[PDB]
Amino acid sequence: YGYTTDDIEFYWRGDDNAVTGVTKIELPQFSIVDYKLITKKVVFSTGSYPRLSLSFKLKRNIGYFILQTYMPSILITILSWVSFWINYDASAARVALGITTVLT
Amino acid sequence: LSQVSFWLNRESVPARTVFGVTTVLTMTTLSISARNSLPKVAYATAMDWFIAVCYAFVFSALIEFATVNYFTKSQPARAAKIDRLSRIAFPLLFGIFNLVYWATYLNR
Amino acid sequence: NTTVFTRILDRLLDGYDNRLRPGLGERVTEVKTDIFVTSFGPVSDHDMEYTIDVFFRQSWKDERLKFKGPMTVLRLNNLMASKIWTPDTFFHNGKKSVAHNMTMPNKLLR
Amino acid sequence: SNMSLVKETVDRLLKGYDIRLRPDFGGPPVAVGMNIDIASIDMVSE
Ligand SMILES: *[C@@H]1O[C@H](CO)[C@@H](O[C@@H]2O[C@H](CO)[C@@H](O[C@@H]3O[C@H](CO)[C@@H](O)[C@H](O)[C@@H]3O)[C@H](O)[C@H]2NC(C)=O)[C@H](O)[C@H]1NC(C)=O
Ligand SMILES: *[C@@H]1O[C@H](CO)[C@@H](O[C@@H]2O[C@H](CO)[C@@H](O[C@@H]3O[C@H](CO)[C@@H](O)[C@H](O)[C@@H]3O)[C@H](O)[C@H]2NC(C)=O)[C@H](O)[C@H]1NC(C)=O
Repeated sequence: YGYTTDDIEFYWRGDDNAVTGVTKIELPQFSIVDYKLITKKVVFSTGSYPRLSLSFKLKRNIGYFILQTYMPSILITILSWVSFWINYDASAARVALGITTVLT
Repeated sequence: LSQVSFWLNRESVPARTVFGVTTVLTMTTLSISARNSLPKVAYATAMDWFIAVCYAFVFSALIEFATVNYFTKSQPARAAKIDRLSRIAFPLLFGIFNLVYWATYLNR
Repeated sequence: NTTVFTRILDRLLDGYDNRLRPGLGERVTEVKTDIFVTSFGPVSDHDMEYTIDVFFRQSWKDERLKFKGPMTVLRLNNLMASKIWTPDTFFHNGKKSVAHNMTMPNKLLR
Repeated sequence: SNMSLVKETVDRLLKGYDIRLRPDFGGPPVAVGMNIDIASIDMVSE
């Protein structure tokens, strides 16, 4: 915060083994794909300050959503398709189908 | 409730269809309601297997009323045979499924 | 060296009263402010509030802190700012503002 | 004793120590090497 780049210098110690414990992180939804360590010198109206950046790349797992939100909609569409095997004389059955499906 | 539909009159189209469509809507809203309890894990729990098997049974009873209604007025003998069969097949397979499931998940 | 600079600082704070604004008798203090919005936070529509993360800069003229040494600007620590007079700027409509203390007090004094 | 020797050393170190001034206050910048040992990433809220 206070010290410009002519008063302090930030650098990762090891430059690749600086950040440890990333391959042991177990997230319930995401999954760490990659991490990077960067070294910059940002410029504000009060000077140029050093900066380090630790960056992750989280890829979201799709099992939970396939389980929760894709399958119910897919099966509701399959149910809606049933309205075609019923004879076209049935006026209540088919309507029931299409309307319950829409609302759901 | 989805298995009672088999024993309803074979001519009552409007009743058996409401049975099917509801039992499915109920299973869906209950598969989202029960799912609303657990965190967002990326695997399938045991309750989710039970719910999937029940959802299968329901959609088989539905598909079976649909088959009967598509075979009636053409071969009513085949329709009567499959109805008189499903009425027994379904209960026994759901009983043995419950037995296997509780036995395999209460022993661990 | 660092003893010349310790002596400069101790000469600055020797005989300083932080309860008196600079130029208490014959002057009106002129605080030149400035803001740098690092991130415009999410506008909460329910509470009719909004969050904003700023670099609030102020700059006045204190004649009791004149020195003469090798350096021109003393980029001091944020703990010197509590021994001098600093304007008590408050936000007329702020609800719950926080000043960050990670890892040290996020302040500056030149 | 060793304990008294260490205490004397520490008292000598912290005596005449100016916290307002960084190391090398009138010279080159100081080099601060960083390490991070990430224990956990708790929640990623959308
Ligand atoms: C995640 O997002 C960040 C933010 O964009 C990415 O950081 C970027 O990483 C690339 C490659 O590491 C940097 O490129 C570098 O540019 C400098 C410019 O001089 C050059 O010297 C280097 O050799 C390299 O080409 C880029 O600057 C950097 N962006 C910022 C804003 O720092 C990151 O790569 C993304 N991925 C991960 C896994 O974090
Ligand atoms: C924000 O961070 C700063 C620095 O990390 C904290 O300053 C520290 O505050 C504590 C207590 O307020 C100080 O300890 C005190 O020391 C005196 C001796 O001078 C002692 O008599 C007291 O009983 C107490 O132990 C500590 O010295 C001080 N450190 C610095 C570097 O200023 C501050 O408390 C933090 N504020 C919040 C709200 O977290």
